[PDB]
Amino acid sequence: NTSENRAQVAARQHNRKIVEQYMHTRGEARLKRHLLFTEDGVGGLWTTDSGQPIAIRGREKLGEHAVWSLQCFPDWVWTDIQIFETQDPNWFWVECRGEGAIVFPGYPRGQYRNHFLHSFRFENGLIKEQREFMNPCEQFRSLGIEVPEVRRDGLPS
Amino acid sequence: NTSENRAQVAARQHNRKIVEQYMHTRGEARLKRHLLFTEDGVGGLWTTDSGQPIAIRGREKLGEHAVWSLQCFPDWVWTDIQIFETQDPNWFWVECRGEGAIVFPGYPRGQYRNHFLHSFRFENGLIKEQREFMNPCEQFRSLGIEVPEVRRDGLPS
Ligand SMILES: O=C([O-])c1cc(Br)ccc1N[C@H]1CCCNC1
Ligand SMILES: O=C([O-])c1cc(Br)ccc1N[C@H]1CCCNC1
Repeated sequence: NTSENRAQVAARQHNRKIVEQYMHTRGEARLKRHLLFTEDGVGGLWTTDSGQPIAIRGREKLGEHAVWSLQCFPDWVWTDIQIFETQDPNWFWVECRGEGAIVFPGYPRGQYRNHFLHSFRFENGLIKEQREFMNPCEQFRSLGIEVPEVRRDGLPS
Repeated sequence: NTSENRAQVAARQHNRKIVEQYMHTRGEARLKRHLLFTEDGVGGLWTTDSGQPIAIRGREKLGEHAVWSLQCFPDWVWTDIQIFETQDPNWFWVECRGEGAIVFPGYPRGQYRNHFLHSFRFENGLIKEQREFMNPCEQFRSLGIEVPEVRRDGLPS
């Protein structure tokens, strides 16, 4: 019990509340979730078919992106949310699932389910970087895209 | 200053050392990494093309599975390792990179590289469950396997 360890605990506790708020943001509130980020904050999808992240850079770019997300995922809900604090008061991981309609132009409407890991890094009590990690193959299934198969001959039984 | 907290600090420090040893295990030493697990411990890959985990259940099977892994990935190394402690002294996350030759039956020999998240849960100081999460698209690439391209029409820049 020193004031340095109290600052850290207080930081972790405020940061965790923002992670919880993030993960419970649904419907039209998603249009304001960008306000949880620093001005230069980054969010987006780190696991894509291309092998490069799609990074959305800036609090304002993030609010613009939320209009596209709400259109394409109109009823998205995160479930089975488990929040992991780390040794770093400004860095959290979340393991969860999610489910909802997927409405991408040039594909049929589908139902998308996946398992997700999210990384949340903070600066001054606001999110500086959010990254989502998932298995893009499940998104291919939701879009009617054929999923390649890797054969693992010899893989012990 | 309670011994229930010295109880956990001790568990966490010991477990962290087991995560470090796991993540630095290379070459022939991989044939013995299964000895870091509880008798009933589980390892494997949670992000597959099939959408289901390939879980390797038990110390003995993990030992048998390493023979396959060492053949298919003869020079595998994990790099850029970041270990994350959590509020649970028996739960850790690792973010890292990995690369090496990939040598599968029926595919041209390749070079596989990916970004990985590992989950490690402990029991009595041995690994009770290890799970790897990666982007399966990067492994398709390494095998010469075509990766479909998701189109995100209307996605802002
Ligand atoms: O899933 C995507 O293709 C996607 C890509 C970027 Br770029 C941002 C948000 C995306 N989707 C929402 C809803 C589903 C769960 N992940 C967040
Ligand atoms: O990568 C796989 O296809 C794979 C599948 C299972 Br089942 C166990 C180990 C596997 N590979 C090692 C080496 C490469 C990185 N990941 C762990």
